[PDB]
Amino acid sequence: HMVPMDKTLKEFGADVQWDDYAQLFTLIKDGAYVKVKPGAQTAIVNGQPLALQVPVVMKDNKAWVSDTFINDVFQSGLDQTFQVEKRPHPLNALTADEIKQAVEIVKASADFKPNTRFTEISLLPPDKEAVWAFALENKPVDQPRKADVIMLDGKHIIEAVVDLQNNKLLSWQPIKDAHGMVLLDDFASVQNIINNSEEFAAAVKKRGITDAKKVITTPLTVGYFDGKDGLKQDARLLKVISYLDVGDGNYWAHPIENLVAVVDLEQKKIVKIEEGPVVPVPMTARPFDGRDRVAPAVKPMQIIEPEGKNYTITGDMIHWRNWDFHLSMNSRVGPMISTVTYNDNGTKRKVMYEGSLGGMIVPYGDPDIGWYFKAYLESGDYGMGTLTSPIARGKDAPSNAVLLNETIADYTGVPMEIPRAIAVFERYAGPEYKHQEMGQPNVSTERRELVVRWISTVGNYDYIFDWIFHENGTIGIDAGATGIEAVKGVKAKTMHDETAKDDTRYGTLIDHNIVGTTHQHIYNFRLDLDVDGENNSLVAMDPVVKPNTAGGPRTSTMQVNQYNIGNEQDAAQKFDPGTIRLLSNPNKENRMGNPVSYQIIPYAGGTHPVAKGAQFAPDEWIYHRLSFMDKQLWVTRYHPGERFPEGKYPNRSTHDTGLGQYSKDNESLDNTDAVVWMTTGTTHVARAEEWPIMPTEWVHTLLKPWNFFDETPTLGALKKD
Amino acid sequence: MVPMDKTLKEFGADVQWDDYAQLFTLIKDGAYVKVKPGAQTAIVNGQPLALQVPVVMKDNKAWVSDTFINDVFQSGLDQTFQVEKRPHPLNALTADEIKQAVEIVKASADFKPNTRFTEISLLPPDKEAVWAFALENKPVDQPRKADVIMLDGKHIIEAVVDLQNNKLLSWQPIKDAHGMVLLDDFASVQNIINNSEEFAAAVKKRGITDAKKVITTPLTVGYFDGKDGLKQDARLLKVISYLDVGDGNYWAHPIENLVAVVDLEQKKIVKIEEGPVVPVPMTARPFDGRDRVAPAVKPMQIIEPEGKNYTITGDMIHWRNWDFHLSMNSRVGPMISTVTYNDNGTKRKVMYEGSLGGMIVPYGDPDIGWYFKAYLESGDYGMGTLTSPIARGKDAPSNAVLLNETIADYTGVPMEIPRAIAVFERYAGPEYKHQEMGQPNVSTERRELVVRWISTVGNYDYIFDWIFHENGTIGIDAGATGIEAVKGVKAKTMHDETAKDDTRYGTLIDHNIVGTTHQHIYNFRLDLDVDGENNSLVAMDPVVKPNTAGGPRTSTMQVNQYNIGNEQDAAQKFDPGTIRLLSNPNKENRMGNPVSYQIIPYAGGTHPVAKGAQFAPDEWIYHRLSFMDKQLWVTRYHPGERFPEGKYPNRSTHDTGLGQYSKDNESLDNTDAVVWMTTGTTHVARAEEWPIMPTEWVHTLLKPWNFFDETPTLGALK
Ligand SMILES: [Ca+2]
Ligand SMILES: [Ca+2]
Ligand SMILES: [Ca+2]
Ligand SMILES: [Ca+2]
Ligand SMILES: [Cu+2]
Ligand SMILES: [Cu+2]
Repeated sequence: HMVPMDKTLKEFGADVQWDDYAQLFTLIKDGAYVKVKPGAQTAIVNGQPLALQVPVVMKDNKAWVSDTFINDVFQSGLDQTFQVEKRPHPLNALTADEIKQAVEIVKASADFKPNTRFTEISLLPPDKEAVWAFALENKPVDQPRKADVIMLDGKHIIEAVVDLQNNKLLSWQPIKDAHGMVLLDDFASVQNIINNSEEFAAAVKKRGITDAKKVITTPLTVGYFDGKDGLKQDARLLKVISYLDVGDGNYWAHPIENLVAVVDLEQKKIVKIEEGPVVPVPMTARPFDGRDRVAPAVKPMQIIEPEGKNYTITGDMIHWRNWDFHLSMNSRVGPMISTVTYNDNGTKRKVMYEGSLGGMIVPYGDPDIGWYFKAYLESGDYGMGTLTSPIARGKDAPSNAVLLNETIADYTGVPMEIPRAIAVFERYAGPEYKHQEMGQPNVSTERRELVVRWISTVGNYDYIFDWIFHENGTIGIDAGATGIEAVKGVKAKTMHDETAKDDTRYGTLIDHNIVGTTHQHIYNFRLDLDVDGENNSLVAMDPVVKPNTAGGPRTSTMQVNQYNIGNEQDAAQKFDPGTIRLLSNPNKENRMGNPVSYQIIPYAGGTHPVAKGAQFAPDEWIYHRLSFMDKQLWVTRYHPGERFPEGKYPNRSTHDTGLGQYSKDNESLDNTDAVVWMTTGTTHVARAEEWPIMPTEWVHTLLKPWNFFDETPTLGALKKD
Repeated sequence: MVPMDKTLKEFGADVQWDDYAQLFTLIKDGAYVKVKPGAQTAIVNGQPLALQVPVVMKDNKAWVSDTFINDVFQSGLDQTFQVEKRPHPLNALTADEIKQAVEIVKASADFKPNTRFTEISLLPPDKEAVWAFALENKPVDQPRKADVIMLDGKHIIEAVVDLQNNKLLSWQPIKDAHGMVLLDDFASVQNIINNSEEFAAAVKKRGITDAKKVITTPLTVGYFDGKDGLKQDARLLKVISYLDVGDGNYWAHPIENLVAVVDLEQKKIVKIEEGPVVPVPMTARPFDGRDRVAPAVKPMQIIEPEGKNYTITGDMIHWRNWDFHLSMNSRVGPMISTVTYNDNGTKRKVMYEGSLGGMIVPYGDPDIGWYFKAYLESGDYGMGTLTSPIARGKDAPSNAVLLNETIADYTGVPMEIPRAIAVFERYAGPEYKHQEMGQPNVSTERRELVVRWISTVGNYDYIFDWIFHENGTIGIDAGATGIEAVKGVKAKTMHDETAKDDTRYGTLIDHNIVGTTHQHIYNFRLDLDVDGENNSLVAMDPVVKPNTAGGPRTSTMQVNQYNIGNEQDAAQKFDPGTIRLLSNPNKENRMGNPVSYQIIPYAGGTHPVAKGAQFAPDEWIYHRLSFMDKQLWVTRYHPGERFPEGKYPNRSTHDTGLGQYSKDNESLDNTDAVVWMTTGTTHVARAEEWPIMPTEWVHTLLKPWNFFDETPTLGALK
């Protein structure tokens, strides 16, 4: 018995193309590029013949395949994109089994309690030195695989460490005063609490809402204001902003302004309701899904790699032209790029031990009741890894991409497989270099970049991160921002209405009765670069115009002030794109005697206005609790437990436990293991072109080899000597 | 019959044979053809075509009729190019018009025997008539005219000819102007050096044993108010030399501290400057792969099997909601004109004309062979003339369409540049996306149309991309690659004695070779007409203000908005944290906001950014080119103000570019404005850029700002 080709292949996730003239089917799926003619006894997979006992059968124009076609073809082995790992990499994320194992260990402990939730279950970082000897020398890690289990017992956080090898509990430590991040059940809880509240229902009714069941709530962190917001620091609270569901698939376009409920999650009740002036709910339908639009006509455009990919994925290790790296997922920060090396003519040179998103913040600038406290710690308070958005094949990533699946732990301790969690794709990026000497044959080569892309959606905002490995040693890190804007309901319909001026003091009027409140997206990346080795120093090279003292007609010259940045405190700074900042290896030089280095560029450009620091007066608390928002470059001594720019438990934090703390002691950065942190962001002043849905806006950052090599890096293998 | 491979390859089409399907896939620019041996039909961009003569398979080689190419590629099924029955008024001079304009000036009694042509281009009808032709099909009713700038010896003459009526309209000698460098000046300089005993002598002293291996490079010398000892009236060129060692890269063998000054009318060296003798770096440093072997790679193709989404009618390009005209100029290259955005059936004005305005590459070493180095690339060398033909699949992606363009050479003879510009659509990530939790995802792909042009000037190769986004945004990026201009030095490593002094003005990129620090400063002249001719420049500076509304916050995020009323105020530094708009005060979108375009001179770059001119305000190059120290400029529209550096920048003594255009500080309120964006790089070299430099890019953007009433790509409402 057989099945219908088209339906089965689409279900499977493969692209199916029929060519009536050639009587040929082209099937595409990740690294597999297949050709199959109806009735043929053979098929082609990445340029290679594959025998078929059961040929594709074309009936009354319907094609049918055998029930094993999918596996016989796609898992044949002719697609060599994915290979089996022999010796398990020490940085491999916890498997579904280990996740279950770690949860059983803790649930067997005498102190564990039944409603306990899990904010994070991740592999406990094996020691850096052993992981590199494994990557570079293949030495086995002789330490037991362990896992960090962060639990939320009601509102109390407990940190445990389980030994997975020996299956035992190593520690159980309650962490006083820390608040846990927001977990998925919190969302349903806030909704129900709102729905059962008689007073809220009454507040909504006096705002024109008739059917209280149509109210959509959203749970937001409240921050910390030393009590001026009149909130008890010890309670587990969330503020609640609501919208009216009108059926256009976008409740975000119908804000109920000036109504804020404060919910205490352990008490399961609304403990406070702030109300302001009544503003009619914008009711116009504003769908962004295309339901009310005409589908244009566009001709097909496909990027194809008919013989397979240039990279190979073994376990979680990716090898691609001279680069080698390990890629894993973390429920809080998303992807982690590790043990990154560059093969230089046979020798693998270290470039970066571990790289990932650090954290990010989205601070709003309106003082009203529904906005003064909005300053979202996306990853820290919401868990971006858990909120990963599955890639939509050919739209969110190019058609020649390979989509990876990743597994992490959900809040109850159960393994969760996120489909299409990360896209990996090679891409043409113009000429690598070119020289057309006049009268001579031209010289040009193409530039290839290997992109690792991951998307996370937090409520209304969708963030995209691309880790870009250029064949020449360069590494780019870009962040894209799209989604739906958080808007303010207002009475003005046009800038000509009486309240226009005041309605738009904190934002642009992007639709009738709707204002896109100004805010910023500030991202921070934690990059543990190891420039050709562990011991590095921070070097400054500032281009300057100095008076000429060499004679001849010129009055000035272009020279450079070169100096080392010796400690953490002076390494914490603003970045002038006119200058050069390097992470050099004072122990190793290139062929010309210069220290092998990487130039750090926290600001390479963007399509939205740039944030030059957080837009807050120095006396605001969000400005105090968090220091990472004001400097674009930070450099700290390596430490296994310093990974978040906003600190480990930022929800209602009262003091900086992040980059402000990691550099507070101002340690020496001279010839030592350094860790680089880049902060870049946008200042978002809205426009009508961004509603109902926002076009993707991007920010770029770069890491370039500076005298790390001796010559143009992609010139090619030397034919002589 | 004729061999298929041979004929197709001669034609420039790519041929792929698939043995499994017994199918040939042939591709050329917008044609994507499929044909099986023996089939009575073929497919061209998804449509069936009857063949007179089937493809025949001989001794495993395919043969086709001798009319195959014509029948298949020119059958009409490839709709990329359409006939232009009514020529746009900005269409460049054709080869017949160039020849004709040349005859008209040659027929005048003032034409002198060996006159050369620095530029012969179209003298366009007025702006208004051109927009009425584009928007209402109204015929311009003026004769086709051309500007013919002549160089008689060293004297510049500007004439104007009427092509229809075949008559000379004007002949005006231009006093004090120095002409641009012409091709023949290249061979005169080498020849003059070759015959100079004094020069051969200096070269001998420097180690060179065979003076026939010396490669000259002619450079403009600027102006130093006489401090360089050069006569202002003489047509001069300075000459830097290199030794050819057979590695195909003379640039890697500088003959440091040797400069000859050649007087092109006298045809002789009029001064020789000599400094410390530095042995010429000799090690072979080829960049063409003669000494290399590339690693094998799996193939990648970008195909559009049903053809392109864009159409090219004459020079008019149509794509999506965009419409624009593309023409070529010998001096600045490509010109994008009559750009409009079709908003739900109505064409709205965006830009009347946009192009590179001018660029400069000034150096920062004070020494004898470098102090005067400040090349006006397009102005002194002619970037359009120097266009570098696109290497298909490499300088541009495999799904591009390459265009040929024609201009006049220095002797007035038409010259056709093959693959002078590439046009190509590309995938650029998700246009927008929203994955609401628990609901079906929403994502659309972003498509951009790029217009790419490459110009090579001596050792440096410049790439320009004019990028039209489907959503109305327009990007302009500039890439720099090529070979660096290096200084010979004695140090081999930073451990040698002179290393410190040898690197004061540049990095030691190779043994005995320093990449002298310099800047790359580009300027784009963009006559934007935001929804109409009359616009105003409005600033919007995001600022932190005290909260006066109550609640716990001490501050708020607000905007300081105010008009920039005059040219002087419009000439300014650009803070990427602020917003600058070119608004149409007479038109507004649905919410009542003035329709505008946000101008961003600085959207990023891969090399350090030029904060301004790395020159003290009293340097001559600083005074001659005010455009280099301000990233944004806005002037009132004037047909003869087109170059940021001025019309005749060779040995200029004062600013005749943007400095002169804004001089009068006129009003920019509600009038025809022209925006100029200056963007650049400060280039401190590295070993990774030798012997050949990895392309570095700079990015600029023009974004619709309340020009529309909602997301421009949602589509028309059902
Ligand atoms: Ca520290
Ligand atoms: Ca490090
Ligand atoms: Ca204008
Ligand atoms: Ca003016
Ligand atoms: Cu935003
Ligand atoms: Cu340069």
